[PDB]
Amino acid sequence: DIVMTQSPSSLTVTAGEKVTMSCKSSQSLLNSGNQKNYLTWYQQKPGQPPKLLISWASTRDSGVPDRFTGSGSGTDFTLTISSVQAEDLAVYYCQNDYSYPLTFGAGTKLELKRADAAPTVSIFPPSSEQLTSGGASVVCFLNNFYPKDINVKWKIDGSERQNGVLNSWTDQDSKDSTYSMSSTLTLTKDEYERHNSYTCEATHTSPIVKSFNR
Amino acid sequence: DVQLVESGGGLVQPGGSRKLSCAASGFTFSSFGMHWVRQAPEKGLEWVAYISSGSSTIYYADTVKGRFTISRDNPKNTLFLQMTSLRSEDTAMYYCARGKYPTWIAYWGQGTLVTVSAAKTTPPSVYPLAPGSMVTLGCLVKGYFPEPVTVTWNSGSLSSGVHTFPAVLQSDLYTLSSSVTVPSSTWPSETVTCNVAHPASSTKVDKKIVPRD
Amino acid sequence: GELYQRWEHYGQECQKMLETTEPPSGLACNGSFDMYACWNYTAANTTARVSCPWYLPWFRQVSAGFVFRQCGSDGQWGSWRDHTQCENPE
Ligand code: NA
Repeated sequence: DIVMTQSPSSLTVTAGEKVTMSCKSSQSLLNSGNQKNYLTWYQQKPGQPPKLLISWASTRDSGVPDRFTGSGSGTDFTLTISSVQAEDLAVYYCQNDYSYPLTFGAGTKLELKRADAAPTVSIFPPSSEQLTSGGASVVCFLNNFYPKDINVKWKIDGSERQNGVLNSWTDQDSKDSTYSMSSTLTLTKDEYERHNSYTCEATHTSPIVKSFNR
Repeated sequence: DVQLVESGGGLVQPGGSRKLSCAASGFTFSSFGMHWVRQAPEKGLEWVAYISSGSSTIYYADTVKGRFTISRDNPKNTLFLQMTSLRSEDTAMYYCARGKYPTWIAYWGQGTLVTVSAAKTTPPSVYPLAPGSMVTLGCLVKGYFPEPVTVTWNSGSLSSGVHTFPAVLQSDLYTLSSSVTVPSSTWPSETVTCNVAHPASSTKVDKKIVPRD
Repeated sequence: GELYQRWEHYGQECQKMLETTEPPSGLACNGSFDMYACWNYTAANTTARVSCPWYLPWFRQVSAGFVFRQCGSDGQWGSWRDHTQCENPE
């Protein structure tokens, strides 16, 4: 089997700049008969199926703009993207199209550098439905911020709570290149009723603080 | 346009069987060879199988040969993948794909998710997230298995300003939240409903967000 | 040795091209590899042309030539062929 090795594993660039990634095959993908390199590139957006980008090393599929350029021959291949846009956020795969089994590289994840942005934070008390069944999840949203590195701190009656919090980050946004995250503090209904003020505060600039009582 | 719509994903016990289908349109299906490609969660792409247009030649990947059978029904424009003796490492999103010369693989379907696990299907509990004293509202989709669920707001009409966060696994159960941001004039004057679907349990829930707390 | 392996690849390339394309609209001759040339889907009542196969040892000097074959009005290929443009130029 032909092994496809892609580098870098991922990188980050700001909009307007140009990127280059490498793709290497353990065996030559060059058909000396027709002088074509059987290397194809795919673009997989977050949460989307892969999209055909370039075939035979350098031939753009119809609809793919000129700023995507494929090149190389034999075992060394490269994809180059100029004037990188926000929508270019994706994992970029190269694939051996020379002989079966068809094999893919591990991919190169293209991420975006953006201007710093503060999160829009919202806190939500447990619902009466969940309270009636014994559970108490307090949800805190931190939406459209940058960079991804961010800290959430929960406070119960002014005391920091770390037990029972689960965090989940979205992928980068394909339009504004921001991140969002949800923080959920799950308590039993019993412990939840034993306190009043619930606070989630975000720090990346002083902490942004949202709270409720009951 | 070319479109491939996969179907048949869900939960399978280790060692069980499952048959995937792929409905094709927008091209002469009987004229094209077809592929199955899978993608383990958070991982890369692995080609699985190929069947020629007339079912006369077939290739399988080593990790699948002997267990999976690829087949097609050209009059019904359908690609099939019969999986057997499934194991944990077969858990993946399964794509069907069509070629476009000069490449074997050009067009991909939306995919269908196959989870191989001994755990049991449990439907989600959907809770509204109304704030206390632009407004952001949410829905909590707690304690379901397996993936995936589908979250929409007001049945798709509320599309932008939505953040549906990836699910986290705990005690063999997934939990995700979904936020939507609307103008204060609409809510709660008009209706805001999150629609949660869980096909593995055939669950469909519409939970309306009511204001107080 | 290398000639035959290149000829094998040309036949493999023909099968792949047919398996990743569809015929044009209407009645058309079916694509086929006849052990010499790769015949593509061709509209009925036309004379098809394809480049001299790149497996010929003298392909460089005939690379701009063609082999011809008739696609009958019944969507069926003819048995005659003109490959004079692909002859070895000694
Ligand atoms: Na065909």
